[PDB]
Amino acid sequence: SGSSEQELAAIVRDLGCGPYFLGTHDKRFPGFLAGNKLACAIVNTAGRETGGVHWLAFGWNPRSRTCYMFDPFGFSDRRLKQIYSFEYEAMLRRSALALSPDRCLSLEQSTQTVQGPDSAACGLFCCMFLHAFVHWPDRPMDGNPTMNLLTGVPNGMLQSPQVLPTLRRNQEKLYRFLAHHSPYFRSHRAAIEHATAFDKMKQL
Amino acid sequence: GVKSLKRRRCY
Ligand SMILES: *C(=N)c1nccc(CNC(=O)[C@@H](NC(=O)[C@@H](c2cc(Cl)cc(Cl)c2)N(C)C)[C@@H](C)CC)n1
Repeated sequence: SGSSEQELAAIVRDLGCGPYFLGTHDKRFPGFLAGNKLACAIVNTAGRETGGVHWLAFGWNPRSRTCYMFDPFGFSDRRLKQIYSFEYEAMLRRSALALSPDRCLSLEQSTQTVQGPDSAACGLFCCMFLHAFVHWPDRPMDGNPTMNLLTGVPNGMLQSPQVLPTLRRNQEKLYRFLAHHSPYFRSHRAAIEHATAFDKMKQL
Repeated sequence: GVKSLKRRRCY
C-alpha cells in the first residue's frame, strides 16, 4: 500500500532533485537546519515504527524564506493533526531559528486535493511537486509546467462525486509525467501503478 | 495546479 522510501528516493533523483534533496523521513524530520540553500524532503505523517501512513513534501526556498508544505490532499494543519496525528510546528521553529536572521518564515501550503480519497499515489504526487519545486522554487504550487499538468480541487470537496473524474485524470497524468522523466518508474511501472492505485484503499 | 495559503510564522 503506497510507495516505499527507496521507490521515492529513486524517483526524486530521476526528477533532478538529488542535489537539493535531504532524503525521505518519518514525522521526526528535524527541518532545514544545515545551510540556507534550496532544499527539499519527503516526510511521512507517522513514525517509522508504525510502518508509515501518508506522504508529505517539504521544500525550502532561501530567497523568500519560504517553507512549502505539500499534502496531495491539501488538508489544513488542523486536519493533518486530527486525521494523521501529525504536527510540524517544532520543525518550522527549528528551521526559522537555524536559517532566518529575523527568526521568521513564510509557510505556504495547498488548500486543494490533487488526489482521489481512495488513492495510494501520495508519495508519487509528492515526487511531482518536488520536481516543480526544484525547477520553480518561487512558485511551485501552480503556474509552472509541472503543476499546470494537474487540476487542484477544493479540499472540502474530497469525498464528492463531481470531482472523481478530475482526481482520476490527475492520477493518470501523474503516471504519464513520471514515465516520461523517471527510468526507475518505467522499470517498476506495473508494481508502482498497482500498489498506488486510484482505488487501492478500497482494494485492501 | 493547486491554490495555496501563505502564513508568516515568527519564533
Ligand atoms: C498515500 N496516499 C499513501 N497510501 C498508503 C500508504 C502510504 C504511506 N506508505 C508508507 O509509509 C510506506 N512505508 C515505508 O516506506 C517505510 C517507512 C519509511 C520512512 Cl522513511 C518513514 C515511515 Cl513512517 C515509513 N516503512 C516500511 C517502515 C509503505 C511501503 C508501507 C505502508 N501513503
